Amino acid sequence: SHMRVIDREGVYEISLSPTGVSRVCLYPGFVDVKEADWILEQLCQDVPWKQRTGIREDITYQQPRLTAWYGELPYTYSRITMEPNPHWHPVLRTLKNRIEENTGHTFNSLLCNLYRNEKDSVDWHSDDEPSLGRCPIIASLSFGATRTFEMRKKPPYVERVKIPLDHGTLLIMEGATQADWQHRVPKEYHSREPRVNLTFRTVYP
Amino acid sequence: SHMRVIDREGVYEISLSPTGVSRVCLYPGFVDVKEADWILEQLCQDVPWKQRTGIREDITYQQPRLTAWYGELPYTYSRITMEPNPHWHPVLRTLKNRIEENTGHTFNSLLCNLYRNEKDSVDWHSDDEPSLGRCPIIASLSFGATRTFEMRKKPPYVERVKIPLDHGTLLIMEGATQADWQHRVPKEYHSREPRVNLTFRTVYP
Ligand SMILES: O=C(O)CCC(=O)C(=O)O
Ligand SMILES: O=C(O)CCC(=O)C(=O)O
Ligand SMILES: [Fe+3]
Ligand SMILES: [Fe+3]
Ligand SMILES: [Fe+3]
Ligand SMILES: [Fe+3]
Ligand SMILES: [Fe+3]
Ligand SMILES: [Fe+3]
Repeated sequence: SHMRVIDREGVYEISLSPTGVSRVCLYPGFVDVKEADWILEQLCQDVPWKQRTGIREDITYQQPRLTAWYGELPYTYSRITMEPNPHWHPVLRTLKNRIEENTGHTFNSLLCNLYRNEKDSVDWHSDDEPSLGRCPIIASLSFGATRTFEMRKKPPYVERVKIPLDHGTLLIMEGATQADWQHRVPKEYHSREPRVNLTFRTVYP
Repeated sequence: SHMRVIDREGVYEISLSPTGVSRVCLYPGFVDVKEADWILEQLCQDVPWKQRTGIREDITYQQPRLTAWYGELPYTYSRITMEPNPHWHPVLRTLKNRIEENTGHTFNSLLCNLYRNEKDSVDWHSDDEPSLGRCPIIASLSFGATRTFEMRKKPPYVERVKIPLDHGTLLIMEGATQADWQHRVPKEYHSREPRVNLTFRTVYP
């Protein structure tokens, strides 16, 4: 099979070309369940979730998910639409610090994603906004219902990877992953409770 | 013993506090011996080595080692003294690309170090120049004679680490290593042939 499903702790080199190594690292249980329960409640209630207008392939649409931003915002993104808050919620500051102290990598930008139910999603894309630089390090922490993080390798051989992201799981993407792969979170065809995802990035001048 | 000697391939978390995880990764034989022989000759001959004036604890001195720079230069360093070349030597461009494609991390600055014999050295320091940011990723590739990379943990328990860096070995430092540790290359008391070290960094605005 040209497809792999990964739900185990580990470091995975999913491809070595054409750009270089694409690496994803999975840490299930990074936040234990009872603390993850409490974090989910606080973020659900306190983050200023909005359904925002997006563009993809130069055309404007309402995203099928709620979002909010903290810290730095990727430079080609609209400040007026995305409303990034320079004041981090204390739970989000704690989680930022925990991820940084444990992974050794720093971040200055946070996109909060809320998938309200199975009809919410994000379509195929790469995190290749240019103010992220070449080969960015991106950390993803999930709470709430499990949803699937799908990956597909771009054309010029396992060429598809699926990662269920369950409650308290940390995912890191680094290396050539954004140059050589796309990812999405598909809609589901059975009921899903809400999911909150936190995606931490570094935005540069 | 409060001291560890490391010469084996691996990922090492040498401390977890006070700042976060300090991680060093060692890859002996990153360049195979015959290619490493040829690279050593070309760099020895072609890099414009100079004995440059340094400062440490606000006082000026001639460094007991030869150096040259390529690409970006850490912002508090003098351009006139360090003479960074924006045009990379083709061997150095190849090695930069190889390190990036294999590690997944990018670099924009290179300090070349030549330890002429056992009397050359670099004293205790951290790579904590502020334009490197918090918790920089630094890659080190060595050629020629083996010399020892010593590390000592800063005071507020293995608190000392020694890493022999032999011909073709790649060393990566990341995480809290520069905040929480210092490192040096000591003089030796037996003959040493020359050693070339390449230290790749990312300098930010
Ligand atoms: O919800 C997720 O896990 C993925 C979100 C994502 O790819 C993004 O925000 O860029
Ligand atoms: O020669 C070495 O391996 C170490 C050099 C070093 O620490 C530096 O250039 O900052
Ligand atoms: Fe597991
Ligand atoms: Fe790749
Ligand atoms: Fe994404
Ligand atoms: Fe080994
Ligand atoms: Fe540490
Ligand atoms: Fe150093």
